[PDB]
Amino acid sequence: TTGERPFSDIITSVRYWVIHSITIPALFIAGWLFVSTGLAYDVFGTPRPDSYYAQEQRSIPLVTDRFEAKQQVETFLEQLK
Amino acid sequence: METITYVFIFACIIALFFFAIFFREPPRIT
Amino acid sequence: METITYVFIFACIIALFFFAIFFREPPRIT
Amino acid sequence: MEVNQLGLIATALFVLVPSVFLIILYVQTESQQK
Amino acid sequence: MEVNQLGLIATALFVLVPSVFLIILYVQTESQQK
Amino acid sequence: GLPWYRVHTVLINDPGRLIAAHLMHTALVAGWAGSMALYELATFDPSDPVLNPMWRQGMFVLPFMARLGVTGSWSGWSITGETGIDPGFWSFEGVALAHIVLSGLLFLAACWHWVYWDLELFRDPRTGEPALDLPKMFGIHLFLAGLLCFGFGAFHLTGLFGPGMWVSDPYGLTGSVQPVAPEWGPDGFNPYNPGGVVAHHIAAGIVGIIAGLFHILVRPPQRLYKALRMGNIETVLSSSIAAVFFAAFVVAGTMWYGSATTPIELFGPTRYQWDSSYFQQEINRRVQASLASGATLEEAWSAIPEKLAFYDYIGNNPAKGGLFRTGPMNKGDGIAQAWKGHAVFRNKEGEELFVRRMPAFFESFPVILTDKNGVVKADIPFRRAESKYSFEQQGVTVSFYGGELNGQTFTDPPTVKSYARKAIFGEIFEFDTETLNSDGIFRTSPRGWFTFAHAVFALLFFFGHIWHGARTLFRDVFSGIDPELSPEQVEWGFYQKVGDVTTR
Amino acid sequence: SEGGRIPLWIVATVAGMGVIVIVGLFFYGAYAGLGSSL
Amino acid sequence: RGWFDILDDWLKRDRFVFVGWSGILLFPCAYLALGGWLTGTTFVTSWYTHGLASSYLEGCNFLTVAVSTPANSMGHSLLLLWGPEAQGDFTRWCQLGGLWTFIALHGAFGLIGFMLRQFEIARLVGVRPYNAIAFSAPIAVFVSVFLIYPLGQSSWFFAPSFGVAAIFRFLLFFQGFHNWTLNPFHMMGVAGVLGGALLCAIHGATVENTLFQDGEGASTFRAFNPTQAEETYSMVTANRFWSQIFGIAFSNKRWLHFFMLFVPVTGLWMSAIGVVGLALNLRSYDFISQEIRAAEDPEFETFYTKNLLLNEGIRAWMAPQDQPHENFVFPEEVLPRGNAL
Amino acid sequence: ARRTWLGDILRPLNSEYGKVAPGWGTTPLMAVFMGLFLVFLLIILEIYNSTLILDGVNVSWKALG
Amino acid sequence: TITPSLKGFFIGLLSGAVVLGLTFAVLIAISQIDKVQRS
Amino acid sequence: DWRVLVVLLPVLLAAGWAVRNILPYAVKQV
Amino acid sequence: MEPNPNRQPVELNRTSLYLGLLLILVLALLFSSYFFN
Amino acid sequence: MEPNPNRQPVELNRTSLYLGLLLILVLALLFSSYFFN
Amino acid sequence: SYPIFTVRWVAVHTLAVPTIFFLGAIAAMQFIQR
Ligand code: CLA
Ligand code: CLA
Ligand code: CLA
Ligand SMILES: C=Cc1c(C)c2cc3nc(c4c5[nH]c(cc6nc(cc1[nH]2)C(C)=C6CC)c(C)c5C(=O)[C@@H]4C(=O)OC)[C@@H](CCC(=O)OC/C=C(\C)CCC[C@H](C)CCC[C@H](C)CCCC(C)C)[C@@H]3C
Ligand SMILES: CCCCCCCCCCCCCCCC(=O)OC[C@H](COP(=O)(O)OC[C@@H](O)CO)OC(=O)CCCCCCCCCCCCCCC
Ligand SMILES: CC1=C(/C=C/C(C)=C/C=C/C(C)=C/C=C/C=C(C)/C=C/C=C(C)/C=C/C2=C(C)CCCC2(C)C)C(C)(C)CCC1
Ligand SMILES: CC1=C(/C=C/C(C)=C/C=C/C(C)=C/C=C/C=C(C)/C=C/C=C(C)/C=C/C2=C(C)CCCC2(C)C)C(C)(C)CCC1
Ligand SMILES: CCCCCCCCCCCCO[C@@H]1O[C@H](CO)[C@@H](O[C@H]2O[C@H](CO)[C@@H](O)[C@H](O)[C@H]2O)[C@H](O)[C@H]1O
Ligand SMILES: CCCCCCCS[C@@H]1O[C@H](CO)[C@@H](O)[C@H](O)[C@H]1O
Ligand SMILES: [Ca+2]
Ligand SMILES: [Ca+2]
Ligand SMILES: [Fe+2]
Ligand SMILES: [Mg+2]
Repeated sequence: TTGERPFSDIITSVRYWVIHSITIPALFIAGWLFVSTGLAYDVFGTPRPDSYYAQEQRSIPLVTDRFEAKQQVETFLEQLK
Repeated sequence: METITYVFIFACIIALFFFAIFFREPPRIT
Repeated sequence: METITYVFIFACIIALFFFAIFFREPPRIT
Repeated sequence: MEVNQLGLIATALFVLVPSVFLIILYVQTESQQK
Repeated sequence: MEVNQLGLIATALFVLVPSVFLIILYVQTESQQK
Repeated sequence: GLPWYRVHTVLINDPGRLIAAHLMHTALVAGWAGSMALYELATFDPSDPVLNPMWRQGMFVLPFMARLGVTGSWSGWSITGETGIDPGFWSFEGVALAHIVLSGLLFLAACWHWVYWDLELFRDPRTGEPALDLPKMFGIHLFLAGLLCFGFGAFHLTGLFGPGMWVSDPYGLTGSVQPVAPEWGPDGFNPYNPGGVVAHHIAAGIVGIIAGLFHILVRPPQRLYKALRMGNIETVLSSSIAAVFFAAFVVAGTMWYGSATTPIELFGPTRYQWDSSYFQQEINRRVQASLASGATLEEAWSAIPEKLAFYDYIGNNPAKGGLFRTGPMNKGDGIAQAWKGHAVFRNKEGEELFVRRMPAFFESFPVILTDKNGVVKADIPFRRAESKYSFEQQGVTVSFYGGELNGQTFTDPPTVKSYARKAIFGEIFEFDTETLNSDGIFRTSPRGWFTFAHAVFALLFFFGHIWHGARTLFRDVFSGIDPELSPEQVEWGFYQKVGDVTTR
Repeated sequence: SEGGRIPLWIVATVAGMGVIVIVGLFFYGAYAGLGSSL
Repeated sequence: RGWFDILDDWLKRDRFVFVGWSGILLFPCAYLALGGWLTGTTFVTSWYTHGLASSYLEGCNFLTVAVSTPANSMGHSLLLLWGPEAQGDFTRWCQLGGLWTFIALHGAFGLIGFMLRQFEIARLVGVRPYNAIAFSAPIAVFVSVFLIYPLGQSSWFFAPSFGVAAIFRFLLFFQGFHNWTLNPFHMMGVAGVLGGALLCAIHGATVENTLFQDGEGASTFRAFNPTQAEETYSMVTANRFWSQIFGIAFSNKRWLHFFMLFVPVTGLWMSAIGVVGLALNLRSYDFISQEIRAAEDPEFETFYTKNLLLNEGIRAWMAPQDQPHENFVFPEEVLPRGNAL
Repeated sequence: ARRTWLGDILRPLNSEYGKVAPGWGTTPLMAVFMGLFLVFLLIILEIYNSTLILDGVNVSWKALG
Repeated sequence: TITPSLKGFFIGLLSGAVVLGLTFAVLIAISQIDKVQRS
Repeated sequence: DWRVLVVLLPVLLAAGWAVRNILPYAVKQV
Repeated sequence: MEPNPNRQPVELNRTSLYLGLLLILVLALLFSSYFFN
Repeated sequence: MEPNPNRQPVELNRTSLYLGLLLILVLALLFSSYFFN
Repeated sequence: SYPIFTVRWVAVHTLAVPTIFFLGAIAAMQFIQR
């Protein structure tokens, strides 16, 4: 042993579950809402299903310039009107 | 020469199998 | 490669002169 | 076939040099005082 | 020049095989006791 | 007895014989350099620096002689295509001879240090045991390295007392050896600025001198002496091996991406110049400038240097080779003889069509022709039954401008197709494939072979470093662990601090 | 609180069932909505 | 016993998870590489770099998610968050493929950290550092495949992307473009991995089937004490068995276990050398004699020429979508195809 | 062991084996230089990598003619 | 002249120094507090 | 952004709750 | 000349001879096709 | 197995090695022109 | 008799906290429709 309390003890203790029957569902629900609110899309810049192409476009918005790549992506996004 | 080389190396390997097996240094218990 | 061979063999012979002279088995009187 | 002409000498030395190295070490090991 | 294409390996093995035979014999002699 | 892979360990406590072995290694390396230069001189064709330069001929040490200013032969030629030049003693031949003689002398020295191994100099005056004071030795050697580095920068490269170094224009057309002044502003750290190589050797030299003196005069801290085992020569082996694989990765990198020290006239163009169409862009610029000055198409393309056109050809791309495709580039596509001139393709409507170039990734590539907007206009079809774009259907012609085929036009589909096929490689050249029995398969240049060997050797020397570092730090147990190793040392919680018995 | 109050076998069973549920959900999602090919 | 030594004391405490000086490098870099992979595969697209969906958020599954390499136009940019490309924008940085360089670089330093951990613990416990030494093979592989290989090529784009199906693609690409299976260094790699697997299997099974009866139980695991002095299985019986079955047999345990280190480690190192060659397209792609014969003689066929036809198919059919920066348009009529298919 | 003229000359240069400075000595200073050296490499790498872009420093063949 | 990427480099440098500094401040502090007991 | 507060309200409510429940033992430990 | 105290005998037992020859011969069987090309 | 009493150790002294090598190398230097032809 | 907030505790939670958050997200994702 290395001094920490055995996991067997902890996870079969009442207090552990008083704490975690709150903290685990809270986290789960938080992640859920991170998706359902749509925040994930905006944080990571991921296309929603209607934002991969403009309506009559069929050309991938591939980044082609290293140093003005940011401006490129921005223009691409504006192109979705 | 290529064929001769390939078959020659193979033949040497088979001979090696023979010596490694029947003319190995015998394992001896201590 | 012929030239390289001739010169190689020659070079080895000179090397051999060096060892045969300076690294000979020393003669010893009984 | 139009194979590389150095292929033969290459394979021959590739085998013979190190094999000969090992044979020399082995034989001089055997001959050491038992 | 248009030399025989086996001249190289012939010469190489001509040198190496008996040279190596002798080197083996010599080294196993030195490694014998006394 | 010693196992075969340890025979050389007998040198560890024999400074004299270690120095002998090192002398012998150095003799062998100088001897290799001499031999290699002699062989290259026995095979090098100096008659055409434009289309048959050294990097087409599998020359590996000739470009390193050239880089530092050896450009002439005693026989009278120079690598820049001059004649009637007197190089003095320091021709290619002189350098080779110098290395051979050096090799001989190192050999003899090695014999001396092997026989007279038991010099008092190698003995610790107090204990009588063999001993080398590695920290002070490091000071001395670092001081000397410093001096040499500084002098190389300050006298050789500057042309102050020396030839200088190889420099060229941004398109490797007019390279030569020149004195180079140091660059002390930030552009000095630009790899394509030679002034930075100069400034580097001057400043790093001075730093090496100062640091060297420091390491001669100041002893190691006891804590570092102990931590790095500075009484043990293998520690130096480990850190040296580390420094060396660092340096090898660096030279691999600057060889592959290019720098002031890896000129394309000496090693060949880079792959990235093909990727970005560097040369094609410059050629187009020149041709355009010509037309705008009132020149005809034929005149404009005829004004393009063959050397420039030859850079714009994928057969000189170092990324087109094979691991076992051996020898010079000439053995592949052949010895280049002449530019055929620039091929312009047109369809029956007289639209100019452009052949899609082969990327380096592809061993084979289709033949596709588009207009100036990338719209497919013609191709060579695989399946014919539903072909729409065949050269026959589209009436594709090819007209040449500049080069040997200048002013000519071809209309028979086979000829047109042959030329399109060559157009996927960039500019088109006539090759002599007979002299060397060339087989038509691309081989890499010295840029490629150097990069490969040195990235590989670097990677292997990483393992070398790991192994010898381990041997150094675990010297006490490399024959086995303590036969009386207390179970409590490796048990859990017996000691507060792992392997610290004073923490029970 | 004191350790051992809740039987480890119950904890294991419940945990396992949760795992099967969440993975079951993910396999449900392979057939519905995004990624369903439909 | 100054601050350095107090710190050393604390770093080397015998706790559930050992920390060490090496833990300072290892844990943040390993955590950031893992977390970066999970973040990317959960939430992050590859639309702007590859024209691919690559996250759970977009509808990918475990097999198809990846953190993909950056656009080819990024070249070999470190692609730092504060670099000239992303310019501090986290979202753009994700869209440009910043997470790929993030994961590879933090990962590389994490591997350094872990190998340092192997040295540190071996030194503290009093064993020889052969575990770390063995770990040099994973290092060689990671550095050759994820760093040197793309560095030799045009850009990070042609490095492997961090994903199951993405890796599968990496494999198929290497067959089609490099004829990698033909490469003797890869072959040595295969021999080391399959040979390693064989040694694992055969040694485990042999030990398990030459056990001494050291208990009364029919389930024989309990009849072993970790502290015991005696061999738990019969090396002599093992040796006679394999001698009579296979002709040769181990007789030295030390050699046996060294050999078990040596085979897979060497295999991986060789494979590394090959990939370093492929960084420059220095391939074992062809046999020149084969091609001279086949070119002149339309009835000459071997499995080698057969496989090249396969490679040609792979390149032509995969390149336009696999290499979108090239803007390949290969009209129907130029696609290589056999009859009917 | 054998004395020689040159040997006798160089003897002092190899006579201080194992001699150290007490404790940590100049390790802090060394650390500083190490730090600086790291930053130095970081710079040249980033310059070569086009991650760090400086006025008058065009990292291309077209740097100077 | 300080270009945007030189400024970005200073930010990177600074951020790294902050991460490492906070790391060692906290490690040294905790080590100071919870000492190993010797006899 | 209201979404970050609506999303990271469960996380901070969890942190606050467990802080509330473990506070005495944490103070006793510290 | 006085004898050098650092000398050691060298050994290669028979099993090492066999392993070594196997390595060499098999490496040759593998690489020869590429040498012929 | 009873050891064979007919066995005998073999020797090649250094001078014999030098003579032999000389013989081989000089023979080779002589015949190689004819091998290349 | 046992501490609560240890190196192990931290390690464990640096893995476990994000894992549950993430699983919540992926769960939510299973009901996204194009
Ligand atoms: C730094 C190393 C190096 C590099 C980069 C070069 C580069 C070059 N050489 Mg030079 N050369 C070198 C060292 C080098 N040389 C040395 C040391 C010699 C003395 C032998 C020579 C003698 C020489 C000659 C005679 C010639 C060249 C030629 C050339 C050119 C053609 C290269 C070629 O075809 O390679 C081909 C490379 C290979 C086929 C790769 C071999 C890979 C090996 C076999 C792998 C070994 C595997 C190993 C057994 C695995 C063990 C596993 C185990 C651990 C378990 C090229 C510019 C040619 C030229 O064009 O001259 C003008 C030429 O004719 N070189
Ligand atoms: C500066 C370079 C250098 C030096 C001076 C040494 C020196 C040593 N090594 Mg280290 N090592 C190095 C780099 C170096 N190594 C590298 C790069 C690796 C990874 C490949 C290693 C991996 C290594 C291992 C695994 C071991 C050593 C061992 C040793 C010791 C015994 C060597 C011996 O007797 O071999 C005898 C070798 C032979 C009789 C024949 C070797 C034939 C080789 C494999 C093929 C042909 C090589 C060819 C001629 C090389 C040409 C030059 C090359 C640069 C291209 C000796 C101190 C041994 C040791 O520590 O013992 C205590 C040991 O076990 N080394
Ligand atoms: C020891 C652990 C460790 C290591 C080795 C790394 C290493 C790396 N990180 Mg990571 N990172 C870490 C922990 C670590 N990180 C932690 C804990 C976090 C959470 C904050 C991050 C968050 C993070 C992000 C968001 C990013 C990185 C990135 C990187 C890469 C670029 C770093 C760089 O250029 O620094 C430069 C700084 C140094 C090297 C510090 C040295 C400072 C010297 C020694 C002292 C001098 C300082 C001086 C006094 C300050 C003067 C400032 C003045 C000029 C204004 C590099 C691979 C980047 C990346 O991966 O891009 C793809 C990136 O975007 N890291
Ligand atoms: C794909 C094959 C493969 C995997 C996944 C793998 C994994 C592992 N090997 C380890 C060890 C070893 N492997 C060894 C020999 C081998 N290992 C091999 C092949 C593998 N080894 C082979 C073929 C050999 C024979 C030579 C040895 C000798 C060891 C060890 O000593 C060590 C161990 O302890 O094993 C029990 C462990 C190191 C843990 C660590 O570094 O933590 C730190 C984690 C870090 C630093 C993060 C690294 C980040 C990586 C480099 C990039 C990011 C990867 C993403 C997070 C995931 C992407 C997933 C997609 C690709 C699908 C880990 C379990
Ligand atoms: C009972 C389940 C069996 C599962 C299939 C067989 C697994 C073991 C077979 C390996 C043979 C190796 C060569 C002989 C090696 C050998 O000689 O074994 C020896 C070893 C010890 O033998 P013992 O005599 O001690 O015990 C076996 C019997 O004698 C009864 O006590 O055998 C076992 O441990 C049996 C294990 C049964 C339980 C194992 C379950 C493991 C697999 C679970 C499923 C995993 C699927 C993963 C898919 C994602
Ligand atoms: C004595 C004398 C002399 C002489 C000298 C001489 C003559 C020398 C020579 C020398 C020489 C002449 C040398 C050479 C050397 C060489 C070498 C050393 C090589 C090596 C190689 C290698 C090592 C390789 C390897 C490989 C292969 C084979 C394959 C591929 C891969 C590799 C690369 C690895 C004089 C008169 C001067 C004076 C003094 C005396
Ligand atoms: C990137 C980045 C970062 C980081 C972040 C992080 C660090 C994160 C982490 C994260 C995490 C850490 C996450 C996690 C997740 C997890 C998950 C998502 C899991 C899942 C799982 C599962 C799904 C399972 C499955 C299975 C298996 C595996 C086997 C058994 C059976 C089963 C099927 C159950 C920072 C900010 C620094 C900066 C920026 C960038
Ligand atoms: C063309 C490629 C050919 C490759 C050739 C490679 C050459 C290899 C040379 C190996 C040198 C062998 O080195 C040889 O070692 C043995 C022991 O091992 C030494 O032998 C010494 O040890 C033994 C054992 O204690 C004593 O019995 C013996 O009396 C003593 O002299 C020899 O004095 C030495 O000459
Ligand atoms: C070992 C061979 C020594 C041969 C020496 C020949 C000297 S040659 C001499 O060298 C000078 C310096 O380069 C030149 O200036 C001069 O033109 C040249 O003739
Ligand atoms: Ca022909
Ligand atoms: Ca819809
Ligand atoms: Fe075992
Ligand atoms: Mg779904």
